[PDB]
Amino acid sequence: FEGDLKWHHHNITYWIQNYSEDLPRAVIDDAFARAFALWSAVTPLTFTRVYSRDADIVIQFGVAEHGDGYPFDGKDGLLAHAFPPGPGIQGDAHFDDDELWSLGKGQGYSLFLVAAHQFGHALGLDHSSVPEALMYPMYRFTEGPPLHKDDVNGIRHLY
Ligand SMILES: O=C1NC(=O)C(c2ccc(Oc3ccccc3)cc2)(N2CCN(c3ncccn3)CC2)C(=O)N1
Ligand SMILES: [Ca+2]
Ligand SMILES: [Ca+2]
Ligand SMILES: [Ca+2]
Ligand SMILES: [Ca+2]
Ligand SMILES: [Ca+2]
Ligand SMILES: [Cl-]
Ligand SMILES: [Cl-]
Ligand SMILES: [Cl-]
Ligand SMILES: [Zn+2]
Ligand SMILES: [Zn+2]
Repeated sequence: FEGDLKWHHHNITYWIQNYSEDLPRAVIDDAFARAFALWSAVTPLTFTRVYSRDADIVIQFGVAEHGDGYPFDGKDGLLAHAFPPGPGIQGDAHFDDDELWSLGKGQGYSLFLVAAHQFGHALGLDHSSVPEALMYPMYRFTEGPPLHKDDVNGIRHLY
């Protein structure tokens, strides 16, 4: 799921197609909004929620096979995936609803942190080799600003 294209515009739009049964819709909406805010905080990018399939980043929760040729694997393992910039499915973010979605310390996975990571992918970032960076391919909950200098350097290099 690695690509070589970046968005040719900075006013990015996203559409929350559906939701997970683990969290209230208001909490989900807010987690996604806060995740995007992390990236717009260090770049000239903006993220506007829309209600149309024409959004750049379409967000959906799915289980096992869900359309694209990359079905989820149930509890744990693959948590989600996002397609790099481009038209159509490109740029979209899919979350495995077989996971226990939560926030903060505790069991389950933070939808906030995972979304922030997935949106990094949706923006064209690849994985980071820095263990403490958000783009590091390993889920670990920790307090503190999600973006590491490496993440900031990486996203600014693109936008
Ligand atoms: O697009 C991706 N990219 C990933 O690296 C992914 C994942 C998604 C989001 C993550 O959030 C995160 C990243 C850094 C710090 C805190 C939280 C961490 C890991 N990991 C999850 C763990 N996954 C893995 N798990 C078990 C066996 C093999 N691989 C590798 C991919 C993922 O689910 N989707
Ligand atoms: Ca900004
Ligand atoms: Ca798209
Ligand atoms: Ca899974
Ligand atoms: Ca779930
Ligand atoms: Ca949790
Ligand atoms: Cl729904
Ligand atoms: Cl926040
Ligand atoms: Cl959190
Ligand atoms: Zn998918
Ligand atoms: Zn990743």
